Amino acid sequence: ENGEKITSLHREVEKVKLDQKRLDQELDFILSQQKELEDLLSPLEELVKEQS
Amino acid sequence: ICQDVENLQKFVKEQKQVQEEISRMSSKAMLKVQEDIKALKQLLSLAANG
Repeated sequence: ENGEKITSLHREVEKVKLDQKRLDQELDFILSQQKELEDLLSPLEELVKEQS
Repeated sequence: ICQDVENLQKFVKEQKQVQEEISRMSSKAMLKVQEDIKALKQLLSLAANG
């Protein structure tokens, strides 16, 4: 009777870890959008001190 | 015949020993389990809600 619960415990646990992984690598990547979109707001600091 | 009762009561009693033996052996370990899985299930709900 307990063993069964154990089962849908295992279940739903590794689908939680499918979860987190994912959200994990997600946060890297939203994170990388933040390193790129930054270097290059400037190198947009050319294009704008040139105009100047 | 009274060799005899020396043995039969003896094999019977030998058996009561095992009966005692099982009696000695009894559960709390078991009772413990439902409590824990009931508990682990709950933490899983946490993590999930998190």
